[PDB]
Amino acid sequence: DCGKPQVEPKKCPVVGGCVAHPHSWPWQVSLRTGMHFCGGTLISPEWVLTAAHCLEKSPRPSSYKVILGAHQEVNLEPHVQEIEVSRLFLEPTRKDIALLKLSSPAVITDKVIPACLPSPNYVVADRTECFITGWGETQGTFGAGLLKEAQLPVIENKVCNRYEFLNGRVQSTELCAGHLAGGTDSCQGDAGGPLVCFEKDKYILQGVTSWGLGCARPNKPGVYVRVSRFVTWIEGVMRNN
Ligand SMILES: NCc1ccc(CNC(=O)[C@@H]2Cc3ccc(cc3)NC(=O)CCN3CCN(CCC(=O)Nc4ccc(cc4)C[C@@H](NS(=O)(=O)c4ccccc4)C(=O)N2)CC3)cc1
Repeated sequence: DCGKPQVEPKKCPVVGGCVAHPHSWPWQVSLRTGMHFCGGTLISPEWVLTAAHCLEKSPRPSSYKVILGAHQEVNLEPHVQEIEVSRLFLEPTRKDIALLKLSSPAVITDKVIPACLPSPNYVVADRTECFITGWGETQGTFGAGLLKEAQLPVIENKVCNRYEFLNGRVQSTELCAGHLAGGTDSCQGDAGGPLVCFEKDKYILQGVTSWGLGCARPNKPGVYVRVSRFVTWIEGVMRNN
């Protein structure tokens, strides 16, 4: 199954946001060199989707290991799965997304479950509230060392591209999300991680955390790779590899 967590997530009462209910984001992975540096999303037992820039340092699959089922970043709880990577696939048109093929398939449990993929070309609607998760910088917000989440509204690209916001920087193959007043956002260390949206009864991976003009700054929503524009490619890679 995909996108349905066995442990249900909770909304809040990553900069700002809140600590996630443990194991409520079971597709969240930690990409490591043993130091956490990026996030990723399990999309199938043997496939993880992340950001290409997370792999800029090394083109060798051996440089990387994936931690699945975690909540704590450092003291990795017992049942965590640590799997090596056998192959790296950078998106072929230099977009900031990549696939990692795991050496062995992750075992699906109550704490390790893949997120679902969207249909091709779907466009998350303006104002849709989605969630981002990760173990990255908190910029003086609490939660360091534990998996955090933030619920953010999508900002349609036409708006996001205005001078007041990102000023033409955003591609159709990207989406924007964030609270314009600032204070809550994904940040460095969350890159490559998921932006998921609840659709009917489960969570669909709609974005991959990519970049931003800072973190949690006013009028500067985060930019995510729009997964729906890469589903066909992803499917092809999975099928042929
Ligand atoms: N939710 C906020 C959030 C969440 C997670 C993260 C973590 N991710 C990064 O850290 C991110 C790494 C990176 C990603 C994509 C890249 C290059 C580099 N892609 C191309 O290389 C591909 C080639 N081009 C690049 C340029 N494109 C045009 C549009 C454009 O200009 N895009 C920008 C602008 C600025 C940057 C990157 C990209 C550099 C910093 N921004 S920052 O302000 O300095 C900063 C300071 C402190 C904290 C955060 C950010 C930035 O985000 N790097 C066209 C294609 C960051 C932020």
